[PDB]
Amino acid sequence: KHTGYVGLKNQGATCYMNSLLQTLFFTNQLRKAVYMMPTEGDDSSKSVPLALQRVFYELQHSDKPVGTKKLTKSFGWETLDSFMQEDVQELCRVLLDNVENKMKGTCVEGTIPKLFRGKMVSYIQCKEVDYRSDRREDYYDIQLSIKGKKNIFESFVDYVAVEQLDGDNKYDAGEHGLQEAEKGVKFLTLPPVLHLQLMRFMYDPQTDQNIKINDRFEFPEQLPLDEFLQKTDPKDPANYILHAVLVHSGDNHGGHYVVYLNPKGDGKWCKFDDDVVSRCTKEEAIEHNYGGHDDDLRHCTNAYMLVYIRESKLSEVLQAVTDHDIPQQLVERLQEEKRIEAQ
Amino acid sequence: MQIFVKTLTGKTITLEVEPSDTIENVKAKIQDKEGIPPDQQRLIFAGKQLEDGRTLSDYNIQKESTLHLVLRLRGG
Repeated sequence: KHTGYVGLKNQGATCYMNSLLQTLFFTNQLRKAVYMMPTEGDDSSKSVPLALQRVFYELQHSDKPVGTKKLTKSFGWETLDSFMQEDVQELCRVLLDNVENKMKGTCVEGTIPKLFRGKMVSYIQCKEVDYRSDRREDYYDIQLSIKGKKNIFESFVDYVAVEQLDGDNKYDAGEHGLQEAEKGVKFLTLPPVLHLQLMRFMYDPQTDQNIKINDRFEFPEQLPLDEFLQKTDPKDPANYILHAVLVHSGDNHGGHYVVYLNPKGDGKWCKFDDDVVSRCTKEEAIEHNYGGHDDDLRHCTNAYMLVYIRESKLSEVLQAVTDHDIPQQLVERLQEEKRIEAQ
Repeated sequence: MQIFVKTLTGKTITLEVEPSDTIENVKAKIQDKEGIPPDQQRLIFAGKQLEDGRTLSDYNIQKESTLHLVLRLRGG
């Protein structure tokens, strides 16, 4: 259309999956690596890599909304499964782990950690004895507290704030037994593609209720994170550019997902709502997804996952992808499938 | 061994576990302490969502490792 991109068909309740697929498809560097996976020996409908290759190929070439039934088939799903509502970040964690494993031992091994993996450090200092310890761990996304925070910045401040370990949560200080302690986290590295999960939910133990948090929470088009690093790089500042806003409407138990993206990283935004792709404004993608109160005329619509890209990496991650990047063995297998289907 | 879990409020709690504990066992201990039914829990560690039927040692989780507890926002 006036948009230049195609939507994905809903199978019944697959909006979460469609929203994720667009998000990953427009992670161009990831798309090209998926295209290179050695799937030639794979079974057409059992191979998750081949199904992703197919979805991406058709998103890149088709002029009508693209179907996903072969992808969900490759997941082992049947009709009922495509009617189950799901969490998009759960699917992200499961799908990327699966693709990363399938890339091991191949020419694109390590692509997914290269794009998404950072490292953080957790440090512990005992208060009554001289005993300290730290632990450095990888992450592929960040869980950000929302409740009582106005914006992403206050969430990161809280994320790195020092915390007391006392009471029923005393720290196991080895030969000193359980000890009152302080614990803090800092970031060592932030990845080229930064996935942020907004913790828009709480559990009430008094009524056994999962509850969604729709409070207002602001996130910026441009996100400087250098102050949350253990050490900054003057030649590579941790400045991040907003790429995607994965939006949930409804509650814990059901609702609807769309994704807003500016695929080129240039501030030209589109809304991807299953099969409908439509131009939109910056403010529709961003400020309108801050959450807050609804009117009396749907409801409870706000950002759940955010994707930022490191400014310094934007031209490598959003690098253009052409037909010279797709092995001809792959396009041939896809034509063959199309011709066998029309049988 | 004592691990950490970042709860839904972003607070850190401690958990006493063994490398041979299954993920189901760990969710039961989180229920004990935090009150969240296991079927609602999802645990994130080093980019993986921990799978029922696996053990902590399957993920190389050790003393002072931090798991991240999240819920679901289901959508269609």
